[PDB]
Amino acid sequence: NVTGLFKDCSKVITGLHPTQAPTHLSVDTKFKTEGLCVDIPGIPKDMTYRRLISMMGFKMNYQVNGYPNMFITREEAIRHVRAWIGFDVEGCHATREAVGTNLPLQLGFSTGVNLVAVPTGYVDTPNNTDFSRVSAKPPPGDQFKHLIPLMYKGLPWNVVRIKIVQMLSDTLKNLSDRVVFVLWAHGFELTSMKYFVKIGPERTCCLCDRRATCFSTASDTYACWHHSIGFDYVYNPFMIDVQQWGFTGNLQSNHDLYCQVHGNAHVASCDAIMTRCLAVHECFVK
Amino acid sequence: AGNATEVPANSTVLSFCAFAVDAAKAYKDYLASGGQPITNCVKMLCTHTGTGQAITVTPEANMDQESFGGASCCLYCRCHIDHPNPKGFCDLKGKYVQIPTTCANDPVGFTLKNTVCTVCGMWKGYGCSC
Ligand SMILES: O=S1(=O)C[C@H](c2ccccc2)CN1
Ligand SMILES: [Zn+2]
Ligand SMILES: [Zn+2]
Ligand SMILES: [Zn+2]
Ligand SMILES: [Zn+2]
Repeated sequence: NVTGLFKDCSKVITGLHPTQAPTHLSVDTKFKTEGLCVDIPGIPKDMTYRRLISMMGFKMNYQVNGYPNMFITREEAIRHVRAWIGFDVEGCHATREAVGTNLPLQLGFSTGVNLVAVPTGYVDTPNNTDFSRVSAKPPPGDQFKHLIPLMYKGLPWNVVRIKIVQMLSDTLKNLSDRVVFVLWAHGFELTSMKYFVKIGPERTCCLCDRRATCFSTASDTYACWHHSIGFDYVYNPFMIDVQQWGFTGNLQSNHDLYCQVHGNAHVASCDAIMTRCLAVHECFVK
Repeated sequence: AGNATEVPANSTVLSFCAFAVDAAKAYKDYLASGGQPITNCVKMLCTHTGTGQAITVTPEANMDQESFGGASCCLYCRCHIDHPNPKGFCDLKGKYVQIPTTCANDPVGFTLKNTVCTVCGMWKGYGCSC
């Protein structure tokens, strides 16, 4: 039994040398015998590889003292309706040097904002994991024809994540002490969160007593939505998957049952608006 | 397409440490909360008549140790996250690590908590002679 989390998406026909393989599963078949691995002097380590590792498959079901849960109940999300931000990501497919994973392309929020990122992935090397641009293509061109020009209008992730913090801080400072991302089939949104979210124990702002919602790597500091100027990470966010609330069809068909003012414009922010809208209609009517 | 590197038993801890600001603290707190140690490490079939040094070029496990592939014992390699040392490069990936048989249940936690004696090349307490 295996998972898609951290799947190796390179086109290399060989497994890894025992010293370089992150796991027993990834060790090359030549070194395997009796459930274990053997060192073969004469078969050397690879010193040039670049292996794209898949970020699809995270499971945030940890239960650790002092670490708040990212996924909250519907009843807790209802209490924090002022923190609701709809979130959707349109992804691109890994191509050329790698195949088998999706990278964030256009990140959409219920605020109406769409941010385009350069297709970036987590590439294992003989020394470390290099977070860097990877070759990518928009999904098989039909309903994804609007993504083709976006493959060149993207911003580096260090810029993109600064804009997310700036947008959330500007929207939520006078509304909530937190953010609740409202999602539909959360899988790829959670994968995208790996690019701009950090988690840990509950902290307080460096400039005030309000709880910390932001983190800065540059200075190892925490800030609330008021003092997050220049911060790059969203810290300890909350989320909920609206799809799991007993819905039969797709996002648009369920949203359209209660609302006729958000026409589908086939864009990430439009899906994020429809997601938050559907959550509001479902949670507060009858 | 692609080849699976992981097993479901590791999903929770790997996801927890892959999102943490401090992944080493996250792993130690995860274990302290009753969480299972990271499994699917590269355990070596060796003679157990080796030099006994901590980090080696070939498996050097003695009768009191178990040899492992280095990257598989490194939390930062296992999570695909930044390495703490200012150069961002790993000291275990590319080498074999000798873990005491009593701690072989959690190779990742052992390397995270322990240090190699720069004089004799053996783990401090397991069993550095100084
Ligand atoms: O040689 S093998 O036994 C190991 C190889 C593998 C490579 C990369 C990631 C996971 C798995 C698949 N067949
Ligand atoms: Zn503050
Ligand atoms: Zn609507
Ligand atoms: Zn490492
Ligand atoms: Zn010593």
